[PDB]
Amino acid sequence: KKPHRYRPGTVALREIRRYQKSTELLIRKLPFQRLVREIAQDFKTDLRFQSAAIGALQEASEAYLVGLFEDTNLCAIHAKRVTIMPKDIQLARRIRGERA
Amino acid sequence: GWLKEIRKLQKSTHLLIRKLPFSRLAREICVKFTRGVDFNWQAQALLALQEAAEAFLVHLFEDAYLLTLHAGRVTLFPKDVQLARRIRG
Amino acid sequence: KRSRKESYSIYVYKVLKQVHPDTGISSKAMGIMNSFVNDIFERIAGEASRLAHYNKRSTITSREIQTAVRLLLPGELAKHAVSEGTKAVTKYTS
Amino acid sequence: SRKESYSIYVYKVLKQVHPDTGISSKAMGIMNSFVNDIFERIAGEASRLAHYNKRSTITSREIQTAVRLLLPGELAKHAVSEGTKAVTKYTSA
Amino acid sequence: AKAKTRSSRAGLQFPVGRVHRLLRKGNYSERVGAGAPVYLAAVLEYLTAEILELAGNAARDNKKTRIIPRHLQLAIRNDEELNKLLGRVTIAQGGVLPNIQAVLLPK
Amino acid sequence: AKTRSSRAGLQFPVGRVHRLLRKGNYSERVGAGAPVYLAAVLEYLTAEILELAGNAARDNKKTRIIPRHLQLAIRNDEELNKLLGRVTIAQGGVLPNIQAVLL
Amino acid sequence: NIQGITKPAIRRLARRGGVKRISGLIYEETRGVLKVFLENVIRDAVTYTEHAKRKTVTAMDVVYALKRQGRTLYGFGG
Amino acid sequence: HRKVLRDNIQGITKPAIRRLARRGGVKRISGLIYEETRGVLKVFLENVIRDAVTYTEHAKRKTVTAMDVVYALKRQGRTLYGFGG
DNA sequence: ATCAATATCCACCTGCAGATTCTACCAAAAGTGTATTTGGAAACTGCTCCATCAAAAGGCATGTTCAGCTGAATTCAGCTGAACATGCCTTTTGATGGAGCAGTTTCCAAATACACTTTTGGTAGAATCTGCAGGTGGATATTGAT
DNA sequence: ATCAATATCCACCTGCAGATTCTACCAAAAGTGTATTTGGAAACTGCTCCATCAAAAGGCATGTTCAGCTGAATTCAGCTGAACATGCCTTTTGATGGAGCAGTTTCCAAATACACTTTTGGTAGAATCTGCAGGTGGATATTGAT
Repeated sequence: KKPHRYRPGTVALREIRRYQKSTELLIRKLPFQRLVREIAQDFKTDLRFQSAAIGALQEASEAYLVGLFEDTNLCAIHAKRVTIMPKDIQLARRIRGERA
Repeated sequence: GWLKEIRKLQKSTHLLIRKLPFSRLAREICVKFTRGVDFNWQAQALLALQEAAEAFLVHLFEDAYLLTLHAGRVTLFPKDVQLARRIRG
Repeated sequence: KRSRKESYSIYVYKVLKQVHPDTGISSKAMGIMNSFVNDIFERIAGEASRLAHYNKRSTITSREIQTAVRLLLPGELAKHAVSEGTKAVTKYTS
Repeated sequence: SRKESYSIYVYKVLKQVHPDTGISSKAMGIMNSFVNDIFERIAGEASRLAHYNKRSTITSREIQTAVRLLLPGELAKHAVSEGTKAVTKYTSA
Repeated sequence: AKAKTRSSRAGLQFPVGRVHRLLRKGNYSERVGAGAPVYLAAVLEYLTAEILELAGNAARDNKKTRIIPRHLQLAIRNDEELNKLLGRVTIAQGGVLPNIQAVLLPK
Repeated sequence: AKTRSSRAGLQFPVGRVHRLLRKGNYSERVGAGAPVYLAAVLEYLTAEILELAGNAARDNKKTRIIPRHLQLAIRNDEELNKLLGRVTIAQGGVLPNIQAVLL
Repeated sequence: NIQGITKPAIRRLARRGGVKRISGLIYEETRGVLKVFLENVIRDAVTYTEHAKRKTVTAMDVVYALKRQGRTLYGFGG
Repeated sequence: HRKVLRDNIQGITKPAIRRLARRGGVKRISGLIYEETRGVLKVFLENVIRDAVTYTEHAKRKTVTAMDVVYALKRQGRTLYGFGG
């Protein structure tokens, strides 16, 4: 008997459906806290944080990245590709106003 | 041919749509929105409106053209303009 | 020795019970609602403030509120908002 | 009729940074727009700052934080320097 | 003499007196007319009514009796106008609308 | 008698900036140093733009600054450009820019 | 009446945008896009006119309309 | 009085970034978008946190509140709902 | 066309974390009366603005070749998705205090109020000059044939 | 590359019309000086929450292998959009008034502000209440290879 193996893209589409169905945060909480605190620390030392401040930052960051991934994928599909590439993010951010 | 045209129009700053067609369209649109009134227009209102509209179209053409070149083309397609309009939100 | 935080919660809940009597609302969703009310409040009041300033008037009247609402809401939403605000004002003055 | 404007001061500043150069009446219109715009951004932000902190006065401190929030870095540095410098100069003589 | 609130006088659930105070305290104008807080409170209450309407719908299609942020996101984003009005707004815990570009499906 | 602009070392009008702060519905009260600070910031940004704009005007060997020069100066400066990124300058045109792929 | 926005005019606009070649269907798309833009701005500007109890659209009306849609115009009084 | 925080943008793992791209409807992912995403996320957090910390400093506080972040988000055109009460 | 192999859907169930209701206190709205302000209602003017109406300048509409590009077909290397085991580090829940946010209270450096006087900035015509409508003419591209 | 031949590009020029500056005048604004008030800073403190440590369970990140299929490169054809010359109709440019209508100016009933006092409606903590999260297990796909 042969081991069962889905084709490249079956599991991907399964995950698109799954996470587009859900709303939980997709970055781990503690790595994200360390990131936020490190950046803040570089602006002003010895800062504290309400837990809801970190939560707000994660909700905004994740919403922003999901949306930029949307536009990135539109750009990839425009160049007759299915794979998103760095040039796609750069172009999407550029058209959005963030760059160049 | 096309290069000279691009260099020349990018070196200039004059309005590129002729005034009477533009103002006719602006007043027509106004009358449509306002349910059919008789609204007057300062000359400077129409010139401001045309400065805004032309700058908007020129910049949308820059963005749309980046999508054009992203697709390996140099012909700007309608779907280039609408994708740019979508990504600007 | 106790803080006092105001909020739109009781009124969001009153309206909720009127449009959906069987339905409740999680506190996070209520937070989204309070965020929304404060947001539209400052958008409308801000626009009305600019309107009174542009016309050299020092009073913000329901007229400036009305123009701010027409300027800010997409059509239909703006119409129905105008209906309910006008109706509330005319009812109020009697 | 009486329309006020920043033209006198944009012309003074121009004369001090480039005494040789002049300015079109339209370019003056652009400058006056720029000043009105930045004024309304900085004052608007200062008002939000005082309100968030339950303050009723807009002080040079609210102006400074507003400038920090609104200008891209460096531009903000020199603005903060010029404003602080102007205030300390004003408060003595 | 017996007290009647301006909310009752206007026929509203949202608090007219509170809205009026917030207009005074916000430095929007030197003076505030009597009808401005009524109109403003009414507009807010209407838009709230309109979002709670659609989101309650979403909660019942999902066989839930309590509205959660996801229902607000579904209601706002699936309504063209609520979506234009809150187009630069993020709903915490709201997720996104299901949407797979066709080109990505198998063929 | 000398004006507050003179006392603070400024060309921009402190008294006017102060009145516009009072009349603009920004706060109940306005401190003495707020209009001085604000007027100074404004004169600085104006000085920066008139600087670069005179530069651009003379690189086209013109003696008078027109909107075109303001547009060139603002857009060729990363910071002036990001600060005025949602602003259209009437009669300014655009920056000469042809994508390389077209050459 | 929207056809008064001619093909050579739109070509001019795209040339200033650095476009080398233009599909033949870009004139209709450009006219529709311009139509939505003008609709939005003109709606807001005329609203500013009506509130001021004027029957003449001033340049300032248009400037306010542009500013509140995040499209600040310099050179017309604001 | 806590271990130095270094290089934490690498805690934003490859699978988390993939999950984000899935919610964005992305089916296939170039091997270099993880670094690109980390750089974009870092500039985003730098901008928001910078402004929020400025609001903290101006209120003479040593604690970043949710309101500080909400204000930072609003003035960068990215209004967040659900964190003001 | 058919199965094996996986996944997803879906209905049902309980108790407990999270939502709803209950209850008193009190801060803030409402009621009252008087002081202060305002934005139209009505009656002045000069200016842009539009309707013609007009005469033309010049920019566009039109239809053919053709030259270059867009899209289709194809091919292959190698990159990225799928499915593993492995083990570490995130999550969860609670402790251990301490910092610092938030609440009072007091009182002056800083703000407003107000009656005057001194300057200023805006304005309009006169007196100055800068730009540009056009006209070069040689450089600087482009196109074609060796 | 080389010319060769053309076709615009781009500095560079005049002189003079129309844009900018110069010169005075003056209401409106800024400044001044004096008096009086007060927002908010500082110096307390009470008590939320925040930080940081720990351990345990296990969920999930990591690094591997490896092959399917994607992107990238290529080739070629056919069809689209650019480059032309031409004359004609739409747009420009110029008054002529007339008139509409935007601004002002003064006054005053209707409106708004505000301190005081009376009353609730709104909140916080506490007491109830109960939706649904997470846990099954079996149906119904859906997928991929024989």
